[PDB]
Amino acid sequence: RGEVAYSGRKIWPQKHTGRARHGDIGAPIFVGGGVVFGPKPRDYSYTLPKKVRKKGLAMAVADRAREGKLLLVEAFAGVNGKTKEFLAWAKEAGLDGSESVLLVTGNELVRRAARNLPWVVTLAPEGLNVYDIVRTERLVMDLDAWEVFQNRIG
Amino acid sequence: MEAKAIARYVRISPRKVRLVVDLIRGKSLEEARNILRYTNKRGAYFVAKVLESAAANAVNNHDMLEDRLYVKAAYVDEGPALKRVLPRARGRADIIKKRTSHITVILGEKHG
Amino acid sequence: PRAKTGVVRRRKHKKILKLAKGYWGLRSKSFRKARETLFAAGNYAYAHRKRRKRDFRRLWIVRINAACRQHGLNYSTFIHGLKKAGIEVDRKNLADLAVREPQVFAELVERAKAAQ
Amino acid sequence: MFAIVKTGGKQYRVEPGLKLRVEKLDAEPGATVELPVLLLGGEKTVVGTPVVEGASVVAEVLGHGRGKKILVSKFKAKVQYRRKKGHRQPYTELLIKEIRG
Amino acid sequence: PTYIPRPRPPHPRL
Amino acid sequence: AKHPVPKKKTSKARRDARRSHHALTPPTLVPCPECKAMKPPHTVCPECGYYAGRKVLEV
Amino acid sequence: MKTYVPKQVEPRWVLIDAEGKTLGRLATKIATLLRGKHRPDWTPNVAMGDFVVVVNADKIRVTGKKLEQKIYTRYSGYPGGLKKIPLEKMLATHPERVLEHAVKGMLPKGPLGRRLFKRLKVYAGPDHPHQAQRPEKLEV
RNA sequence: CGUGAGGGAAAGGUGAAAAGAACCCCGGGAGGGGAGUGAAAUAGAGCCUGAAACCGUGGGCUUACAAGCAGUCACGGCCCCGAGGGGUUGUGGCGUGCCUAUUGAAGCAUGAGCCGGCGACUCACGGUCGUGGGCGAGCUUAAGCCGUUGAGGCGGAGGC
RNA sequence: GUGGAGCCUGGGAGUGAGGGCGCGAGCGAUAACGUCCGCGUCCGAGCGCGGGAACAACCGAGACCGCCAGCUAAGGCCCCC
RNA sequence: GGAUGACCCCAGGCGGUAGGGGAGCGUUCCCGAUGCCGAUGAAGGCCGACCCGCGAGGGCGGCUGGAGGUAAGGGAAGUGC
Ligand SMILES: [Mg+2]
Ligand SMILES: [Mg+2]
Ligand SMILES: [Mg+2]
Ligand SMILES: [Mg+2]
Ligand SMILES: [Mg+2]
Ligand SMILES: [Mg+2]
Ligand SMILES: [Mg+2]
Ligand SMILES: [Mg+2]
Ligand SMILES: [Mg+2]
Ligand SMILES: [Mg+2]
Ligand SMILES: [Mg+2]
Ligand SMILES: [Mg+2]
Ligand SMILES: [Mg+2]
Ligand SMILES: [Mg+2]
Ligand SMILES: [Mg+2]
Ligand SMILES: [Mg+2]
Ligand SMILES: [Mg+2]
Ligand SMILES: [Mg+2]
Ligand SMILES: [Mg+2]
Ligand SMILES: [Mg+2]
Ligand SMILES: [Mg+2]
Ligand SMILES: [Mg+2]
Ligand SMILES: [Mg+2]
Ligand SMILES: [Mg+2]
Ligand SMILES: [Mg+2]
Ligand SMILES: [Mg+2]
Ligand SMILES: [Mg+2]
Ligand SMILES: [Mg+2]
Ligand SMILES: [Mg+2]
Ligand SMILES: [Mg+2]
Ligand SMILES: [Mg+2]
Ligand SMILES: [Mg+2]
Ligand SMILES: [Mg+2]
Ligand SMILES: [Mg+2]
Ligand SMILES: [Mg+2]
Ligand SMILES: [Mg+2]
Ligand SMILES: [Mg+2]
Ligand SMILES: [Mg+2]
Ligand SMILES: [Mg+2]
Ligand SMILES: [Mg+2]
Ligand SMILES: [Mg+2]
Ligand SMILES: [Mg+2]
Ligand SMILES: [Mg+2]
Ligand SMILES: [Mg+2]
Ligand SMILES: [Mg+2]
Ligand SMILES: [Mg+2]
Ligand SMILES: [Mg+2]
Ligand SMILES: [Mg+2]
Ligand SMILES: [Mg+2]
Ligand SMILES: [Mg+2]
Ligand SMILES: [Mg+2]
Ligand SMILES: [Mg+2]
Ligand SMILES: [Mg+2]
Ligand SMILES: [Mg+2]
Ligand SMILES: [Mg+2]
Ligand SMILES: [Mg+2]
Ligand SMILES: [Mg+2]
Ligand SMILES: [Mg+2]
Ligand SMILES: [Mg+2]
Ligand SMILES: [Mg+2]
Ligand SMILES: [Mg+2]
Ligand SMILES: [Mg+2]
Ligand SMILES: [Mg+2]
Ligand SMILES: [Mg+2]
Ligand SMILES: [Mg+2]
Ligand SMILES: [Mg+2]
Ligand SMILES: [Mg+2]
Ligand SMILES: [Mg+2]
Ligand SMILES: [Mg+2]
Ligand SMILES: [Mg+2]
Ligand SMILES: [Mg+2]
Ligand SMILES: [Mg+2]
Ligand SMILES: [Mg+2]
Ligand SMILES: [Mg+2]
Ligand SMILES: [Mg+2]
Ligand SMILES: [Mg+2]
Ligand SMILES: [Mg+2]
Ligand SMILES: [Mg+2]
Ligand SMILES: [Mg+2]
Ligand SMILES: [Mg+2]
Ligand SMILES: [Mg+2]
Ligand SMILES: [Mg+2]
Ligand SMILES: [Mg+2]
Ligand SMILES: [Mg+2]
Ligand SMILES: [Mg+2]
Ligand SMILES: [Mg+2]
Ligand SMILES: [Mg+2]
Ligand SMILES: [Mg+2]
Ligand SMILES: [Mg+2]
Ligand SMILES: [Mg+2]
Ligand SMILES: [Mg+2]
Ligand SMILES: [Mg+2]
Ligand SMILES: [Mg+2]
Ligand SMILES: [Mg+2]
Ligand SMILES: [Mg+2]
Ligand SMILES: [Mg+2]
Ligand SMILES: [Mg+2]
Ligand SMILES: [Mg+2]
Ligand SMILES: [Mg+2]
Ligand SMILES: [Mg+2]
Ligand SMILES: [Mg+2]
Ligand SMILES: [Mg+2]
Ligand SMILES: [Mg+2]
Ligand SMILES: [Mg+2]
Ligand SMILES: [Mg+2]
Ligand SMILES: [Mg+2]
Ligand SMILES: [Mg+2]
Ligand SMILES: [Mg+2]
Ligand SMILES: [Mg+2]
Ligand SMILES: [Mg+2]
Ligand SMILES: [Mg+2]
Ligand SMILES: [Mg+2]
Ligand SMILES: [Mg+2]
Ligand SMILES: [Mg+2]
Ligand SMILES: [Mg+2]
Ligand SMILES: [Mg+2]
Ligand SMILES: [Mg+2]
Ligand SMILES: [Mg+2]
Ligand SMILES: [Mg+2]
Ligand SMILES: [Mg+2]
Ligand SMILES: [Mg+2]
Ligand SMILES: [Mg+2]
Ligand SMILES: [Mg+2]
Ligand SMILES: [Mg+2]
Ligand SMILES: [Mg+2]
Ligand SMILES: [Mg+2]
Ligand SMILES: [Mg+2]
Ligand SMILES: [Mg+2]
Ligand SMILES: [Mg+2]
Ligand SMILES: [Mg+2]
Ligand SMILES: [Mg+2]
Ligand SMILES: [Mg+2]
Ligand SMILES: [Mg+2]
Ligand SMILES: [Mg+2]
Ligand SMILES: [Mg+2]
Ligand SMILES: [Mg+2]
Ligand SMILES: [Mg+2]
Ligand SMILES: [Mg+2]
Ligand SMILES: [Mg+2]
Ligand SMILES: [Mg+2]
Ligand SMILES: [Mg+2]
Ligand SMILES: [Mg+2]
Ligand SMILES: [Mg+2]
Ligand SMILES: [Mg+2]
Ligand SMILES: [Mg+2]
Ligand SMILES: [Mg+2]
Ligand SMILES: [Mg+2]
Ligand SMILES: [Mg+2]
Ligand SMILES: [Mg+2]
Ligand SMILES: [Mg+2]
Ligand SMILES: [Mg+2]
Ligand SMILES: [Mg+2]
Ligand SMILES: [Mg+2]
Ligand SMILES: [Mg+2]
Ligand SMILES: [Mg+2]
Ligand SMILES: [Mg+2]
Ligand SMILES: [Mg+2]
Ligand SMILES: [Mg+2]
Ligand SMILES: [Mg+2]
Ligand SMILES: [Zn+2]
Repeated sequence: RGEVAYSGRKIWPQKHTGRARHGDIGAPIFVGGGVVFGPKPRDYSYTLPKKVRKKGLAMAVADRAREGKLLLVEAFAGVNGKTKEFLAWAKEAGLDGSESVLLVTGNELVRRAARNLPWVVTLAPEGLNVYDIVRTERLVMDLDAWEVFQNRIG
Repeated sequence: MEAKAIARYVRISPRKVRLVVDLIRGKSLEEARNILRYTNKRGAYFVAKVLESAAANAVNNHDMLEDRLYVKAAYVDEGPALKRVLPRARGRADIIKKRTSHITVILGEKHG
Repeated sequence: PRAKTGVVRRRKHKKILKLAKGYWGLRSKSFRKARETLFAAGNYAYAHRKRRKRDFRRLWIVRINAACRQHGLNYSTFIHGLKKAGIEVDRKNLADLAVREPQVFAELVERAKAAQ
Repeated sequence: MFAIVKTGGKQYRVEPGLKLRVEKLDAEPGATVELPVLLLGGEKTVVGTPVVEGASVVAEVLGHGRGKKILVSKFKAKVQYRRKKGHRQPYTELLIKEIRG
Repeated sequence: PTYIPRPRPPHPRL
Repeated sequence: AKHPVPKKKTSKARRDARRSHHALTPPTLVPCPECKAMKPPHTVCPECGYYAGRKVLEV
Repeated sequence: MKTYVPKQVEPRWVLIDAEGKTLGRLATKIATLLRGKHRPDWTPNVAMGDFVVVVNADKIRVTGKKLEQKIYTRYSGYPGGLKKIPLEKMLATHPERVLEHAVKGMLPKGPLGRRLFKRLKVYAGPDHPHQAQRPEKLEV
């Protein structure tokens, strides 16, 4: 009611008007007036303990492994940037698009190939996060990206 | 078969036209005419227009016979009011409502 | 996000007014006057359920009395008669017997007198 | 030939064929239970004091139901006290088969 | 809300 | 005066009940002997201009 | 089982001789006959009682000094409109009203209570005009 | 609106497409009735959906000897749907509106004509208990920095 | 004496206008629906139920819901009832 | 009782203002969702004497409507007159 465009004039006298008393038309009791406890820009972030983020990361990968859904690959053979090249490779490693994959690799080329698949979330090892590990059904990493994962939960 | 007419937005007070309409509901088209011609009411003129229009609809459009027409149903609905300012003493403004009417007459055929 | 009233109040008001069907004037058209009407309506129903139990037992007792005096005793004598006789037919049935099976009621009178 | 039987803490007059709703008996549907007789009448009068010894009333259990819903409402004025309770009394339907005696 | 008609003075109840 | 005022709003039942005397009497009409058109008694006939059995004015 | 509710029965006419009976203790009994509470099928919300014809109402009896001291009142609704009429007077002028008044005040108030009063035919003197109904003389 | 500084509104939506209704009928016109367009015209421009108060036409029950916070309980009658249910209410029973403020209100104490929508315990940072987890003689980072483009990490200054 | 008893630590309160009645006093006039304390009770918050014609605090009695079953309480049993 | 809400049995408590505590319903919005429901009809409206729930409500059916809606499980609030 202080940030609203109206004036601060009392609309009519306090007494003897036969009407209810009011001040200015900015008061939240009026149509078009201010908002009593409406939102204001907020910072929803907060500092989660690092060990909670390291345990959770390890634990998310652990969950997938205990399901037999974690698959480490040494390299992506024909994949040189083309989507048809990743699908070809995909079928060879048993990934037939009936399961959500989190492709985790520092290979710029291989991530270009698998970007557009509606069943692949694509990611670099530095970005490994549990929300993306858990929202996908299977997990696939480089031996290079797996080495990087081992550092972070060390 | 039925023939209907509707005069929408007649600038007259619904409560006032109804008095005239109540005279003719259920009367035959011939009595309804004589009754309307000697009703001492502004509303008579508007009802007569709607009545003769409904009768024209019957004969012309719906293959009904003038000699057998009666006023099977009629009613007056209230339409949107014209709101006007009426000045009073000591600086006060009153809102006159110039009300409006939707007059309806439905004729049927009184066989036999 | 903003959660405007939207659809909620109308549906709550309609629940009242449907329960209020049959009421006089605004008590079935105005949501306020319906709701007030139903407060009283609900408490009368609670009270009169209790009262119905008393209402009917009164009727039976009056009906038993009249059938009793035909054989020349009053309710208070008949009832104490059946107590000593061991008879535990209740007032709802003693009254239907009094009216439907007078021959059966007449014997019950005789057990009552005889067992004093 | 009627019997005044007692079941569920209440008393009812019953004749062969009569369908009757009483309080909920613990008894599978289609089973048969015997009712206690307090009076017999019609072609002969037998007056229990309180229960007729030999007699009983044979009943068939057609089913078990819940009655129509009574709204149990409470209101105390000037005290914002309001209570809404929906109640359905459980019952048992019986078919009066015969009156033993 | 144009002009505020001032109300009549009360009866002096003193 | 001290400006009398209505104390409650009048119910639809009391309002319309006050109007229980508000219906119009349909006009009194009789046939004209000359042109058989319906018209009020004791007036010159506006359709043929006849009264008491003679022409009285142009129409 | 629902409680028995009778169908409409033709009512029984009775005939009481008030000669020498005490005003109030007779009114009790006429009241009950009018309510029909002597009938084992009594129902509170219907007129199902007896038609009660009374004779010799002039010869009704009262105890104490009530002839001089009992006062009937009628208030006309006008200022000073309270009339007091004592028993002696009321017997000397409208004797049937003595017993009429006593029973009417021992009947319910309300629509059904008022109909019951209609079913009471009190007469001064030993004769009544209801021979067509052949009333059943009672001893009370 | 205000002399003036200044105050300060209301008001969005046809349809996929104007195909936005030729022509004929009543009418001064307005408005309608046919015809026609459209999937749809109670989508016809006073146009999506079309709630409620409010007004009306028609139908079922009911009401002119009756005492009333308007209901509730019971029975009976009539109408409707097809050992039951719905509508209505004739008689009998019982019955002191809502909110508020009060020791105490049906109260002749406050507020409210009625309906629809707007309308009042929140956020930030600090604290103090409690609680779910992580770690434990230890726990934890801030500003920044790198990455990401809804990826996370580094950073030990400092705090307890 | 195992009870919505008690004790200890701690989180959240509300209340800090009472009122009638019985009894014990003061004030008052061996006045007040008066006033001020004490002991108890009810109303408050049980304006829910029965009785007392009607009626917060008098008598009966502490309403979880249903029953067209039974026994009582105060108070009642000539008719309204 | 069985074995740590799986349901059964027995017993007891369950009037309530200020107020404390507990469990739920519904609203808007996010994840679930590149999904699923949807012109063989979304949301919204109007009926229902039917189904579930103590209740707040939720279903289902008919009419209206004509293009959106959104689960199990969680998350956040301009959340109920
Ligand atoms: Mg301002
Ligand atoms: Mg400003
Ligand atoms: Mg400005
Ligand atoms: Mg400005
Ligand atoms: Mg200012
Ligand atoms: Mg100013
Ligand atoms: Mg003032
Ligand atoms: Mg003021
Ligand atoms: Mg005012
Ligand atoms: Mg005002
Ligand atoms: Mg005002
Ligand atoms: Mg006003
Ligand atoms: Mg105001
Ligand atoms: Mg003011
Ligand atoms: Mg204000
Ligand atoms: Mg203001
Ligand atoms: Mg201020
Ligand atoms: Mg302001
Ligand atoms: Mg604004
Ligand atoms: Mg604020
Ligand atoms: Mg926070
Ligand atoms: Mg993509
Ligand atoms: Mg993708
Ligand atoms: Mg995916
Ligand atoms: Mg005239
Ligand atoms: Mg013509
Ligand atoms: Mg003037
Ligand atoms: Mg003027
Ligand atoms: Mg002037
Ligand atoms: Mg006006
Ligand atoms: Mg006006
Ligand atoms: Mg108008
Ligand atoms: Mg709101
Ligand atoms: Mg209604
Ligand atoms: Mg009704
Ligand atoms: Mg009613
Ligand atoms: Mg109404
Ligand atoms: Mg209504
Ligand atoms: Mg209405
Ligand atoms: Mg209630
Ligand atoms: Mg009950
Ligand atoms: Mg009797
Ligand atoms: Mg006994
Ligand atoms: Mg007994
Ligand atoms: Mg019989
Ligand atoms: Mg039952
Ligand atoms: Mg109730
Ligand atoms: Mg109360
Ligand atoms: Mg109140
Ligand atoms: Mg009350
Ligand atoms: Mg309240
Ligand atoms: Mg109070
Ligand atoms: Mg309340
Ligand atoms: Mg309230
Ligand atoms: Mg409940
Ligand atoms: Mg004057
Ligand atoms: Mg003057
Ligand atoms: Mg004046
Ligand atoms: Mg009036
Ligand atoms: Mg009105
Ligand atoms: Mg009306
Ligand atoms: Mg009305
Ligand atoms: Mg009036
Ligand atoms: Mg008038
Ligand atoms: Mg009229
Ligand atoms: Mg006698
Ligand atoms: Mg009777
Ligand atoms: Mg004497
Ligand atoms: Mg100017
Ligand atoms: Mg100017
Ligand atoms: Mg605007
Ligand atoms: Mg458009
Ligand atoms: Mg458009
Ligand atoms: Mg389309
Ligand atoms: Mg266009
Ligand atoms: Mg022309
Ligand atoms: Mg035209
Ligand atoms: Mg037309
Ligand atoms: Mg046209
Ligand atoms: Mg279609
Ligand atoms: Mg439509
Ligand atoms: Mg449309
Ligand atoms: Mg559209
Ligand atoms: Mg429309
Ligand atoms: Mg419209
Ligand atoms: Mg009507
Ligand atoms: Mg009379
Ligand atoms: Mg009558
Ligand atoms: Mg009854
Ligand atoms: Mg029926
Ligand atoms: Mg009925
Ligand atoms: Mg009644
Ligand atoms: Mg209220
Ligand atoms: Mg105050
Ligand atoms: Mg005060
Ligand atoms: Mg009052
Ligand atoms: Mg008043
Ligand atoms: Mg005042
Ligand atoms: Mg008031
Ligand atoms: Mg005040
Ligand atoms: Mg107030
Ligand atoms: Mg006022
Ligand atoms: Mg209204
Ligand atoms: Mg409102
Ligand atoms: Mg707070
Ligand atoms: Mg805020
Ligand atoms: Mg805290
Ligand atoms: Mg904490
Ligand atoms: Mg930790
Ligand atoms: Mg650390
Ligand atoms: Mg306790
Ligand atoms: Mg305690
Ligand atoms: Mg504490
Ligand atoms: Mg707490
Ligand atoms: Mg708290
Ligand atoms: Mg305080
Ligand atoms: Mg203190
Ligand atoms: Mg203080
Ligand atoms: Mg104090
Ligand atoms: Mg004190
Ligand atoms: Mg004090
Ligand atoms: Mg007192
Ligand atoms: Mg005292
Ligand atoms: Mg004493
Ligand atoms: Mg002292
Ligand atoms: Mg005192
Ligand atoms: Mg005293
Ligand atoms: Mg005390
Ligand atoms: Mg208080
Ligand atoms: Mg008490
Ligand atoms: Mg207490
Ligand atoms: Mg009380
Ligand atoms: Mg009171
Ligand atoms: Mg009491
Ligand atoms: Mg009392
Ligand atoms: Mg009292
Ligand atoms: Mg009390
Ligand atoms: Mg007893
Ligand atoms: Mg005793
Ligand atoms: Mg009696
Ligand atoms: Mg229990
Ligand atoms: Mg407990
Ligand atoms: Mg208890
Ligand atoms: Mg409680
Ligand atoms: Mg929820
Ligand atoms: Mg989640
Ligand atoms: Mg999405
Ligand atoms: Mg589909
Ligand atoms: Mg289609
Ligand atoms: Mg459809
Ligand atoms: Mg929705
Ligand atoms: Mg929505
Ligand atoms: Mg529903
Ligand atoms: Mg729908
Ligand atoms: Mg779309
Ligand atoms: Mg959602
Ligand atoms: Mg959910
Ligand atoms: Mg937010
Ligand atoms: Mg708000
Ligand atoms: Zn002529």
